[PDB]
Amino acid sequence: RYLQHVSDLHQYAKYIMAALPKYIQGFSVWKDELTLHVAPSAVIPVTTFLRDNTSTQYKSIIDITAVDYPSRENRFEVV
Amino acid sequence: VPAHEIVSGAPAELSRNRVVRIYQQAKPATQSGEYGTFAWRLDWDIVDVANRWENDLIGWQSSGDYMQATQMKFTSKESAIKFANKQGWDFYIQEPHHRKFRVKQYANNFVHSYGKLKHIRTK
Amino acid sequence: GEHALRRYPSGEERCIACKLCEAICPALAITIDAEERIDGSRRTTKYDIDMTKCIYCGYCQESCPVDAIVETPNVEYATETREELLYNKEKLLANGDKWELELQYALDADAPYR
Amino acid sequence: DAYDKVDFDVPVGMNGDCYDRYLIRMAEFRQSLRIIEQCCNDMPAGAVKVEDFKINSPPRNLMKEDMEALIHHFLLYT
Amino acid sequence: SYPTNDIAENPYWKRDHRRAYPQTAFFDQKTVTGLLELGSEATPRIADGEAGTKALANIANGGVSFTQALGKSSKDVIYGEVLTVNGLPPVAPTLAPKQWKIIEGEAAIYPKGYPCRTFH
Amino acid sequence: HIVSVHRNTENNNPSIPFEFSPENMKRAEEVIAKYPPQYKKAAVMPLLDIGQRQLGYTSISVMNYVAKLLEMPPMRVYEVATFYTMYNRTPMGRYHLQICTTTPCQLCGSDGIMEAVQNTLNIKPGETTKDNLFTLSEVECLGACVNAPMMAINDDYYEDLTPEGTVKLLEDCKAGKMPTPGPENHVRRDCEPASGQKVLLSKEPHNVADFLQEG
Amino acid sequence: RQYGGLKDQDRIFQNLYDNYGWDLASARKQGDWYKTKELILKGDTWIIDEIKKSGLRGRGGAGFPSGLKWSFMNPPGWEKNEGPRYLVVNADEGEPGTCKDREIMRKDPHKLVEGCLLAGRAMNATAAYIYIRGEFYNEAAVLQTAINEAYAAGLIGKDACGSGYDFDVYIHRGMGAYVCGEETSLIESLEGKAGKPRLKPPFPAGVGLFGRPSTVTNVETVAVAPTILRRGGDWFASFGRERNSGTKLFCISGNVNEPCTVEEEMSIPLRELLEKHCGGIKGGWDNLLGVIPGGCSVPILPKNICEDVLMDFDALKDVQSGLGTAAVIVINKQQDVIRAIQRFAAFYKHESCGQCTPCREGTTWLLKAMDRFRTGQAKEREIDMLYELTKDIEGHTICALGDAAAWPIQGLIRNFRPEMETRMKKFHDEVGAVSVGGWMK
Amino acid sequence: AEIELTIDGHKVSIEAGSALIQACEKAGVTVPRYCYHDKLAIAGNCRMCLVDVERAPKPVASCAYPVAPGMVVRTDTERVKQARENVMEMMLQNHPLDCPVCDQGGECDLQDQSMRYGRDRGRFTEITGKRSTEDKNIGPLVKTSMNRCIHCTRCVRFANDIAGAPELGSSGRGNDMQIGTYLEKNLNTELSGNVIDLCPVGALTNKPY
Ligand SMILES: Cc1cc2nc3c(=O)[nH]c(=O)nc-3n(C[C@H](O)[C@H](O)[C@H](O)COP(=O)(O)O)c2cc1C
Ligand code: SF4
Ligand code: SF4
Ligand code: SF4
Ligand code: SF4
Ligand code: SF4
Ligand code: FES
Ligand code: FES
Repeated sequence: RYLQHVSDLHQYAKYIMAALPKYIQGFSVWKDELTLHVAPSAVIPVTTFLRDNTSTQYKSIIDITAVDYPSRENRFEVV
Repeated sequence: VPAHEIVSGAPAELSRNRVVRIYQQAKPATQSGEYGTFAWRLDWDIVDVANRWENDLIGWQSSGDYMQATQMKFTSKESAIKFANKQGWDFYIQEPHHRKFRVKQYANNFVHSYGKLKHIRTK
Repeated sequence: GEHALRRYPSGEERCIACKLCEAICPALAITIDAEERIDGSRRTTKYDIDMTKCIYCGYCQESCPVDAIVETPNVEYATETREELLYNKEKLLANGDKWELELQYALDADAPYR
Repeated sequence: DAYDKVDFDVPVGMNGDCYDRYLIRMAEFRQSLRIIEQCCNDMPAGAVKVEDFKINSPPRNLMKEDMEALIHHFLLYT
Repeated sequence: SYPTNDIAENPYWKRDHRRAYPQTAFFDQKTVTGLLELGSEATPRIADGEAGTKALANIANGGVSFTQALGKSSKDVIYGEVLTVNGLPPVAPTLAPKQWKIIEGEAAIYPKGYPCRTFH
Repeated sequence: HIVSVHRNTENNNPSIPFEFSPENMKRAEEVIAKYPPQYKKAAVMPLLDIGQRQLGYTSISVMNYVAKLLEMPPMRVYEVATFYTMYNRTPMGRYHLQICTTTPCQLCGSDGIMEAVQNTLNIKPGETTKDNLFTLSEVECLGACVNAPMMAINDDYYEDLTPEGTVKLLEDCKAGKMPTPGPENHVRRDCEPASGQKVLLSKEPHNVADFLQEG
Repeated sequence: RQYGGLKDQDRIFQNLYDNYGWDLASARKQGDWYKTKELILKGDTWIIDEIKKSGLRGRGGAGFPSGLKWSFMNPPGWEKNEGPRYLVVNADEGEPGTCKDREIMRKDPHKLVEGCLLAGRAMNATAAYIYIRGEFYNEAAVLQTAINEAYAAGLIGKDACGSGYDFDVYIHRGMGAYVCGEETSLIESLEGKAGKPRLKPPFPAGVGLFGRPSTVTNVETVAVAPTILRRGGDWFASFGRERNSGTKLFCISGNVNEPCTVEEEMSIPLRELLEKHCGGIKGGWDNLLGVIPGGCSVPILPKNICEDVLMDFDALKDVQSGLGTAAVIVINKQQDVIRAIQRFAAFYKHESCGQCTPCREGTTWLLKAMDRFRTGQAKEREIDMLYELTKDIEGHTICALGDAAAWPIQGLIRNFRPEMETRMKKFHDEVGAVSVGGWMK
Repeated sequence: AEIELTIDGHKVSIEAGSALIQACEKAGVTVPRYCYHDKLAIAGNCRMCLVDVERAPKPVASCAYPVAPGMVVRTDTERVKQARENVMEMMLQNHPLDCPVCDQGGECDLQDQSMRYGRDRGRFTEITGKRSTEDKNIGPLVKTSMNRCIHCTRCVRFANDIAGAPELGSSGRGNDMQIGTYLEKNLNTELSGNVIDLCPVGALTNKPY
């Protein structure tokens, strides 16, 4: 099950990148967790697509935060 | 270089009094591992009067310096130096000292000495 | 409840200056000064718990290999100054003196589950 | 955490008011009493900590007698 | 229990799970073009093992684009590995799917008249 | 067992002197000449042997003095005569009992041999006799495995022993002037079967000169 | 092709029994030093190509083809080293079971001296040192007189046999260390250090003794060398199997009726050997519990296997065992195997040099385990724990002494598990039950 | 003058004739060790850096196996992980329970390395127990507790090779091997408090404090 399911999550996210190539830079999965790697001027359209599509309707912000790595030129990453 | 010492909320004295130091941590001479010798440590040189002093009741090591236990880890020297002069600090980059490559053979442990032996291995 | 430094039978301090209870404490209450005598054995010149900042996790009991510090089940020790609340070595050896038989009983009854 | 292996209903109200949040709480008392009874009856025998000792502590029985468990104890705590 | 601390046959590395940890499958903009054009280790589209690496390396250098990779993609590619086999977008996937009962009769925890239902 | 740390009480000092006997000094020069003129340190093994011949044991004085002779630091002699069984660094008596206890001696009764010996004396297998005459030592395989129970006085292996016949040889050595010829109690010459010679039953050799390869 | 029972005209050693005399002149009558000039005046290539045809394996215990071994001596640029190079005779044989270092060299030393010369010619070897076990003082008094006879006859020395070739033989006596029987511990002992082994990829043929190229041969594989050069090589190859060729002296000791040292063919049946020259086992063929081919460093063959087994390298390697030195130690049915292997473990604890941590720590560990298992102070699990500790020691050592310490334990666990179980059930009846590590309850 | 080979799938180029542990250090592959040091001679005592090498029957010691071309080196073979657990387990059987009182608490090489490769459990529970090997005086600068020694020869390799004080040594065979002078004599060299940061365990440490 779980091997099949993580292989399914990979394919879903490949679809999400192919549907919006202008905004999504990357995606990474690590153990049934999906991270979408997005530019800062690219926040609002991707979040409308995540709220609004019927395949992709997330509807509910849980928690957001930043994390600093001072060793990068763009310091904070907002998740 | 944008001067970010006025936006980070740090006081002025932390930018115009104290010197800071870039260094890579050296390999420990005690144990033979090398894991902590890849990241670049940003650490503050101590101040004269406010480092540490003994308490009178028990003997607690009370301090007045507040950056005494802060360190940072960076990936590269360039990221560390861009962060150091972006916050407006006075650094000192300490360059690392590696080991020299020298070819070793186990067959070095015995060769035919033609003159004086001048040495006796033990193994 | 309040701390105590135990002793051996035939009278011996049992804290071997091994420094584990200081390294584990999630609030940094322990402060130990360690010195070695001519005999080769190890003890503590200065043992110290700040009880304004001890938080009662019992990790210090769990870490000491020789079972030298424990948690006596006393709670009725409320004081009137903070300088009374800084426990040095002498106060905790006195607490290990007074609470001993109930302490040993509790550790012996606890000892299968540890 | 073996909430999978234990039978459990969930209460969900109709109106969004404050009475229904009260009413769902009143139901969750009963659901949790049900879980406590099933956990008492379906309790097995086993180890309670994880099997290895590079992430949690050795028992103080054999922390002493073994050399390696002494080593592991000291490194998990320092 | 005893099978964890037997004295005969316990190498630590067989019961070892901290080191056999998965890695984050990070995917660039460019390695997805590689997935669309080179193919896959399941379905490769590459012969000529010497000229394979040469066809790989321009994509690895930034030869073709991703919108170009989508325009050059066949309908079999798009309905096999981008979309589902029926031409549908994939559903946001869930690990253990949860199908709901509604308990209604005397086994309910509130009778009719109270607004709380007791789903399962 | 091996015990390696040296105690410095009495009769084992760097201060007590030692010199070669002139016959021993001539033999020492002869043995140093066997090796290349560089590696004269290689003559550390059979020369503390010479020290074991002149003095009854290998003192610290003989090892210091052979270290002085061969241009060596003394620890390089110290390691060599510590690593070896046969340099007995403790004083013994005159006759060194070397009774073999390895399984080919054991499957044919070296237990009874050792029991007869240490019932005749009263000492332990690391103990010497208070008369300073005999010194027990249980020892491993001396190479006489077919002569299935055996032992060794200082250089001469004595073999094929019976526990009744052994205590005879023990009092023979105790009385002074009675050694055996070197072999056992005359049951065979060196290694033949005990019934007799099954094979090589020819009075004369056959030469290899008629049996040649020709090229 | 019934292997065994060769003729009196076949035996390479004739002086095994004190009949023909070990004298120089008596060795002339035996056939020694007969055509030495012609063999030395012929090149090394012909001697090495002759010893390759016979299939002379190594008689030290390793079992290596000696022609290949002597061909590592000459890389095609062997000349430009331009110093002294030589050969080492491993006349140390202190192995439990064997008696053959004494039986070459208190019986016929002149075959050894000419074997040294006739092999060092093939090795382009300027000298030779012979390493005698220092227990043998009597033998060291014999061999030096034989070498002085060969010096006085002018056969060896500055001008060996009028061939323009110099060759020096010296005697080195090793004061009692069985780890020095290993070839590189032998090298370090002849160098004058403590006799510990060194590691493999500085091969002794490449850089060996005194930093000069030198290899190490057993006293037998060099004492057979002059006769096999005088006889035909294809005559030597007519015995044993195809790969296992020729003869070998056999020391049969232990609890036989008549312990003896014979010399016979390889690839022979064990039972025929024991009937022909021991007179049978003391109590009949019913009275075997096990047999050990070779020294102590070989696993035990049990009763049903040792009926139809051949005495070469192949038919013992196939039953997971070694030919060793072909010492044959049988074990009484009325006597303990656990005693016979506890003694081997204590032997290896006394005789380990102590260099690498698994061998030095391990035979101490195995001796504690066997002293526990002999009284029976164990649980049923701990003997396969001991098997795991054998695999812990086995493949991870400098020399093969840790390899040698692995093997008898493996023979015990594979062949005598119910005997150990029986002793442990006896201990469980006599006194109380026992925890792990021998602790009681 | 250089040699290309493969370690752990990485390819690496090192000067000819070097040791394999230097190629593993160059490629970034972490290989455990106890008796190897960058400034000392090579010995194969400690038996830790055993490594899987194609065209080799046994795992070879990577500190003294010289570099040859076309070399395929694997370090994550299950035989290698078994080998490291085995050797560590052998090391830890009469090493004494001294970590509460040892000097090298958080700096012990043997202790950090019994986590990354060591076995979880220890079977040494024999009655007759540990070896003792009671210690000996050296000088007023080097505290000596030889029970904790693991016989890595590194102290005596140093005092022979570079310090030039050949007094140290290894006297014994098998279990009764000791390290050090056994005259009870004083280790003098002008750089002598240097053997204590060299010993990987806490056998030779600071005496003055
Ligand atoms: C611990 C150990 C002890 C050995 N003892 C002997 C011995 O006593 N006599 C011998 O001939 N070979 C002995 N060997 C085998 C030697 O290494 C042998 O000389 C070499 O491997 C092969 O020499 P060869 O070609 O003459 O057979 C021993 C090997 C080891 C590992
Ligand atoms: S109980 Fe907790 S906070 Fe208190 S001394 Fe112990 S570890 Fe520290
Ligand atoms: S109480 Fe325990 S941890 Fe603290 S110093 Fe004493 S022995 Fe160490
Ligand atoms: S196998 Fe044992 S005796 Fe041999 S070198 Fe290794 S540690 Fe020493
Ligand atoms: S040196 Fe040994 S005893 Fe001391 S702390 Fe380290 S592992 Fe423990
Ligand atoms: S004294 Fe220290 S450095 Fe020397 S071998 Fe022993 S443990 Fe290693
Ligand atoms: S077995 Fe006892 S001497 Fe050979
Ligand atoms: S470090 Fe390579 S084995 Fe000792």
